[PDB]
Amino acid sequence: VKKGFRAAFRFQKELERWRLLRCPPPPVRRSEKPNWDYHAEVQAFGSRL
Amino acid sequence: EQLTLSAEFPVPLPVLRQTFFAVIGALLQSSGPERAALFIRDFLITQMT
Amino acid sequence: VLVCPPLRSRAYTPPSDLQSRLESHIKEVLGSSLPNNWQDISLDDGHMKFRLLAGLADGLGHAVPNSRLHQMCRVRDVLDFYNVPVQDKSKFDELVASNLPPNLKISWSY
Amino acid sequence: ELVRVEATVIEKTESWPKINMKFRKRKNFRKKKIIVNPQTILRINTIEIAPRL
Amino acid sequence: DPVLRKCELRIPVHRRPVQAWVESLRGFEQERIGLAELHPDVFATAPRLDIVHQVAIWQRNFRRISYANTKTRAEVSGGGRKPWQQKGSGRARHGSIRSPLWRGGGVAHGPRGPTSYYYMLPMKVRALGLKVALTVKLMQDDLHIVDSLELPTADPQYLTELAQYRHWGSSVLLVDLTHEEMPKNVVAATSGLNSFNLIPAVGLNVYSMLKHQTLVLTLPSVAFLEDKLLWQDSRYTPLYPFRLPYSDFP
Amino acid sequence: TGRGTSSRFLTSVLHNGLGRYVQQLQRLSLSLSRDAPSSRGAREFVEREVTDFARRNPGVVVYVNPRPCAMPRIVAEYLNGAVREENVNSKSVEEIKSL
Ligand SMILES: [Mg+2]
Ligand SMILES: [Mg+2]
Ligand SMILES: [Mg+2]
Ligand SMILES: [Mg+2]
Repeated sequence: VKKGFRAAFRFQKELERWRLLRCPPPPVRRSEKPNWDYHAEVQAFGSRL
Repeated sequence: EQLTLSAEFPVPLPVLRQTFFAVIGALLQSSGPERAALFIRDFLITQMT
Repeated sequence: VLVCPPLRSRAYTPPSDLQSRLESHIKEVLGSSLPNNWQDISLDDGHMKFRLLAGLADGLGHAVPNSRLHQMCRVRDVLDFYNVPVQDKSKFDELVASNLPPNLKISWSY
Repeated sequence: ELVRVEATVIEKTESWPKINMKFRKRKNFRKKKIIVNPQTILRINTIEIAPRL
Repeated sequence: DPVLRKCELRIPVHRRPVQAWVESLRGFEQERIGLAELHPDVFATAPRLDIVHQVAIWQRNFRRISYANTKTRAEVSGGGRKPWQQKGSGRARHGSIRSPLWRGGGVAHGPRGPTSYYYMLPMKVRALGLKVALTVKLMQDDLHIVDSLELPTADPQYLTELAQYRHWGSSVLLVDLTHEEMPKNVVAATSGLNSFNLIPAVGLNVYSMLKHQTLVLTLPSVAFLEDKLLWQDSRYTPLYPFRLPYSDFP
Repeated sequence: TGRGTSSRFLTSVLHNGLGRYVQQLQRLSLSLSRDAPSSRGAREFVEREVTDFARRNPGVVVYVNPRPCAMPRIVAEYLNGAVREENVNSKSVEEIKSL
């Protein structure tokens, strides 16, 4: 048992990657995910075009 | 697709198609025929290249 | 069973009637009817400096920091120092209330 | 006068990493460089001619 | 009745003195009760942060003793005989089962025994560091000169609220002239507080000043500190240890 | 490395330059810490350059989230559905602005 938590922290990230590949997550609409404001998104839609 | 409001995600194609033309309709009312004609040329006529 | 006065803000804005209040204190402390060249009266006397600065802090509410006392050589310096505003607003706080474009959004999670 | 060709700038990007590893005795796996270059993409729009031969 | 203090020692003619507000702790609002002068050579030295770095590191390192240890191949149990003969076996040549190459063998280059890190900085250099630290706190508005440490009540809560009222830092270091005579009220209030610490004047050091946000000095201590530090300037080298009798030195 | 990696042909998202050019980037997210030496450069970028960048590019929605953080990070999302993520740990204002 080596001293330190940084290697343990890194490995948790890789276990996350492996799990995603084997069991892909079901799709979700972007509204549910963070960083969403409906009013601002609509205005940018027009200006984009 | 991101801005659509519906009860099912991913949005079914008939629902997605309908919202697309509704947007063109809203553009027609706001800015009139000449603008919309450019819109159809740029995004729909291009697809026959 | 003592009690504590509520905390204050640390923001100070130069009062409009700065000249009137400043000179009025000077005449009272000097008691000499505003001699000409009043702006250049030396503050080297210890007793004079305490009375002028102590009274001003109580009334206005703003006091000279310990670092800046040695610079207050003449009455002009006291006049100059009190005419600069002090605001405690954060640089972020100014940014929020600065007429941000429509496509910029900010949120404070602290 | 004869010919006019017009184009448009579509994308400004960088290349994928390219590996350069010189041949030397005691090569080693860490004596290596990665080269990435900037790139740009143009779309040709029109070609026009005029009767001035 | 303003409290006005003047430096006992002679200020250089070319240097103007510096001043600070005298305060008292008897009430929440007795912020200003006097005006005081401080010797420029103490509280207005050049801002040298390299010297502050040296004295802080000296304090931390001159006490260090490390107790890490390892055994060499000589001190591990057993290992006397030659395991097998040089030729014929077809194994690698070996002469002891306790060499560093073997499992359970000795360590080739490991820590050896208790080791000390002792050294001493020159006395003038250590004295200079104290002046620079005092200057830094004043110029950054973290120093508060006070006439005395007397307190109205011994409740610890009162002292904490007072610090909040006057915009002090989360950690406060309080200095008094001597240990034996420190007021009873202060001792009871501080003893129960982790971040408010009370020390005598002779215990002042660069390291504690950096650790604590704001410094509080009583007026008698200010004269005490001024005397000792300025003596280091304008002195001879020692003929023999200063604790021995001298013509004009305590 | 070519035989060890995938490849593709040159293309454009929706014939970008034929009729009208449309900017593909549509969203930026930046996370910060109030008081942390690592994120000092990102803080200055918000103070100076964030607003000006938003005006020059009006089709991009920008989100700024101060919170207790260990590494400041930027997330960029595009119309075709791609997502890209970059660490901004202890970088200068000029580095972030050019990025
Ligand atoms: Mg032996
Ligand atoms: Mg033998
Ligand atoms: Mg041997
Ligand atoms: Mg062993």
